[PDB]
Amino acid sequence: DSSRASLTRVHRQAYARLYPVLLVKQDGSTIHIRYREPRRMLAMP
Amino acid sequence: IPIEDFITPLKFLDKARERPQVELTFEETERRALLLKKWSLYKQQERKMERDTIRAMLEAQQEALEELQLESPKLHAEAIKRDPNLFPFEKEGPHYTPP
Amino acid sequence: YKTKPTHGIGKYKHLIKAEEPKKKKGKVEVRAINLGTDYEYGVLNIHLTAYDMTLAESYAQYVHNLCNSLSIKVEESYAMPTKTIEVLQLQDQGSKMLLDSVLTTHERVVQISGLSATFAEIFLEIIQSSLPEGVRLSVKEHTEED
Amino acid sequence: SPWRLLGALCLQRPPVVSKPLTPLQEEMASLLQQIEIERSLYSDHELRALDENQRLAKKKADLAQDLEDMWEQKFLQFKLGARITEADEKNDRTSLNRKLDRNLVLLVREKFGDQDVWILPQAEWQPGETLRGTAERTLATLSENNMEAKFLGNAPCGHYTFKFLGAKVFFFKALLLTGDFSQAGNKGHHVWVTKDELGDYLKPKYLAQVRRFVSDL
RNA sequence: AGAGUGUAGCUUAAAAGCACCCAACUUACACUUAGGAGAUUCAAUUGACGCUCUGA
Repeated sequence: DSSRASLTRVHRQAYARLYPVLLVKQDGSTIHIRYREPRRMLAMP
Repeated sequence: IPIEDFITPLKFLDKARERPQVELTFEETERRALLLKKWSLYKQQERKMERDTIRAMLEAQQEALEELQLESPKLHAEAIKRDPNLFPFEKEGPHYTPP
Repeated sequence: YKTKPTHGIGKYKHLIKAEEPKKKKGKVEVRAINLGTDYEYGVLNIHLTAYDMTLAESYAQYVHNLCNSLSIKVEESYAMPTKTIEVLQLQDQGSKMLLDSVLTTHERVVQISGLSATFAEIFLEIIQSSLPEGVRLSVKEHTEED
Repeated sequence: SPWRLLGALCLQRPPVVSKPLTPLQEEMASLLQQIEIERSLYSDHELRALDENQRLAKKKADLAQDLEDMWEQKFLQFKLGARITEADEKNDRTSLNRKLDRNLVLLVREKFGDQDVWILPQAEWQPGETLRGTAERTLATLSENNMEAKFLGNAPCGHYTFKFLGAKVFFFKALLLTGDFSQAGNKGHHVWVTKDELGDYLKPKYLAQVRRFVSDL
């Protein structure tokens, strides 16, 4: 039941690209985040 | 004082000449229409499923409550009310990859 | 007419309760009606903070449609301004050079009036069962200022 | 009017990983991403590529590629957590790391004298105490470990009636935070069971009415 | 084993009226627009395939 709020869309009229970037927390888990600049790994200390 | 954030920045009006055109075809439009119809049907099915599950849970809770009332005319006064425990309740979302 | 049997037929303000009060600055919240055999909590405050904005907006829309279809009154749903955070990045062979990154963080707030024990527990279990990936729930109190 | 005092304790475990994705949802995500691309305009990467290549061509007729190459290299070097956890065991059914996609309910097997079925861990309450207190006490004694069973409310779930002297069963659920189960090699038949396995294990009607209020997902 | 029953979630409706979801506007709710899936369980007022209750 976690896919009802997955297929989303930016309802704003003027916006830039939001590439599905991944981020790992302080344990070891990725998450698809819609953010600019097509990065691949975000090492957040 | 709430600060508004949905206001678009000033860098959203000087540049607007990159991808103004959109080219498609009739096949793409009919495929998108079929996909949207299938997704609407799937969402309706999921909504009906959630509705019947909620109805089943509600009727089960009502049956349990009425049985507890007819079997104990004292435990209902302490079972209906809620003790102060879920005030700082929190539930973090699921994960993709295990640690 | 007052004496005719058709008296009081054009009355309409008795069927409404909206007296057009100043609801923009009024801080009068309903207390938790406690009695024992009939529990009713006041107004809560659901928080959906995450790193993505469209996911939070979609979850807020979903929960608002749900609480609208479940026949429960809704107070007001607003949004707080985002807080920018920098992500420092230290160089590999050099433990003295630090970089910086940019990421977003949004949060939504929804409130529901009537929450009886069974109804509120069913609502919260449905919310936690259909909790999407990314966002997180952290219900607080109605005395959260901005 | 004698009434035998019993109860029940059903465990609720939140899922860790999400359910698998269907092809129609994949096509929907693809078309939504295409619509997002067609609606988006003036991005940082788009400019940093286009105007940079234009400047390169201009100063050659008289960055971005290496950056995305380093990004791809860092993505290929970093290996994410292997989601394959429900297929590499296929034997340790009583483990916490068994199923992480759905909800799991715990039950303990106990063989009595007149009854020989697989009943959910009951909870005997006393008139001198409350009901939720006795329920959580029985849950703590039958678990012999350090767990945080956060109850979702004081209201019950489902009740039954069996006689031979009357009796009654009170179902109670509680959300589990972390899993610090001490000594997983106990002789108690406590197995983490989900939904289909739960419907397949039970047999009588007293347990068939439990799968109607649990989160079926 | 007995009883109550019988048009999708509803009908002192006989294949309709209420309901649901998706796409556009909205911080959000909501109106509106543009669309979709829905039923008389069987053989001629009768008997039996589905649900509930009373039991063991």
